[PDB]
Amino acid sequence: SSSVPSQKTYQGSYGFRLGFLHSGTAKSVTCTYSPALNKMFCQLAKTCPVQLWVDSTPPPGTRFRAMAIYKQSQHMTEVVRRCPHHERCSDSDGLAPPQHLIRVEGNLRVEYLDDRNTFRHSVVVPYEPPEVGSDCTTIHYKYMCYSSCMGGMNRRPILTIITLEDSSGNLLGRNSFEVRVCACPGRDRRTEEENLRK
Ligand SMILES: [Zn+2]
Repeated sequence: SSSVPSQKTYQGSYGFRLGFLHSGTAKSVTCTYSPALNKMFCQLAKTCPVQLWVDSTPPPGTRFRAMAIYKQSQHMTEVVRRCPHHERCSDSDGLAPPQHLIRVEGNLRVEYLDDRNTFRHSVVVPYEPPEVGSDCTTIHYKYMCYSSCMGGMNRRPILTIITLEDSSGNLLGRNSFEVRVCACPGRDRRTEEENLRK
């Protein structure tokens, strides 16, 4: 009955792990992952390719669910949404509800959810065995507000929780990374990593 999703990492019996493309901190980068911070820095409405690995083949009807929650304990109970300004700007792809922060592009079987008890949003894609050539699943997520959007995230850090789930939504595995949606991911990531050392 807790409406706050757990965030504990749990690679599960199928060996569910996340992978991230290797990027640098060039000021023009649209998406960059810091392994030190386990934190994704990206621009607004720009694609972030996240790798989903499973060591053992999961049961049929398995899915990957992505959901954002506030990282700070004091804001955890608060549903992460898009700010009102962006909600009404009419930029849906005709499938993503305008309030949803996290979208998926490049997947034919995306579904968007507004939980009927928790009011939390998520976006789901099916698991499918990787191709002859391919080794993992790559989903291209997009974040549709800045971290700093007033009436929205309000400068609050968020986590993206990706769970491996059966079709009914039972937990098979869980992984997470921090996300900052900002205008200059490259600089911001260099900045946060530098504060790490010095
Ligand atoms: Zn916004």
